This record gives sequence, structure tokens and C-alpha cells, in this order.
Amino acid sequence: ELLHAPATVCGKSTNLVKNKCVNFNFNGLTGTGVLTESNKKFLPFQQF
Amino acid sequence: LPQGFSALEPLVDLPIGINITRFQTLLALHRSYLGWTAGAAAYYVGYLQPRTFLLKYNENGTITDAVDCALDPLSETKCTLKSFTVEKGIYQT
Repeated sequence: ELLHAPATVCGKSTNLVKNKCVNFNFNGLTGTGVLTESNKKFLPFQQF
Repeated sequence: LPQGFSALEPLVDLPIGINITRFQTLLALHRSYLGWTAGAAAYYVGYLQPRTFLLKYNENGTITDAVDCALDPLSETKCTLKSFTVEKGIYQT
């Protein structure tokens, strides 16, 4: 169908490393840095 | 209506492409089979408008207070200063 409504039909996920300077792609957010485990607490509807 | 402050959380989202103009509140009632009886509904209706708000966050990420930037001069002074407490003086708003 011609795209007049929001698209819904379409459809990888390489491994995970930590503690080193790496490029990351978290659901479309692209950037570089160091990944370490935290102690902050998120409410169970927040992504970042 | 209560005398406290509670925040609303996003429950559900839906992809819908239709146009929407009216709504009708469905109602069902006890069948005593004497059959629907009398009604005592106590639902309220309000509407939204574009406004500017200032919100407060605690260390756990939840909302504790808010101020409407156009209610009275003091609210607009707080909105311009970007704070919740003020001292004596004259300010330009």
C-alpha cells in the first residue's frame, strides 16, 4: 500500500563488550565512549 | 477532589490513522430483574489548552511539584528566575 499512514511492516544485534573505548548503537543513538555498570535506578518506563 | 499532588504515568499507546471528533461515554448498570435501575454517575469532564509549566524532580526521578507560568505575577517571576524561592527586590518580566 502507498505510505499514507505510519509504517508498521518491516524487520543484526551484535555482541556486547564493556570497559573499553567502543562505538555503540543503542536503538539508534550513535556515539563513542566507555561502558561501565551503574547503580542508578530507573522508573520502569524510562529508556535513558 | 483531593488536596495533594500526584503525577500521571503513560499507560498505553496505539497507532491509529482515523480522524476523531466526538466521544461517547458507555455506561452499564445493575440489573435487579424487577432490569436497569436508577443512575448515580459522578464523572467529571475537562479540556486542555497550551500552557508552559515548570516541574520539580527529586533524586528518585519522580515529580514532586509544578508551577503554571501564567496564573499571577509571582508565578511568572518564578518562571523567569528559574527557581522556587525568591527574595525582596524589583524584577523585569
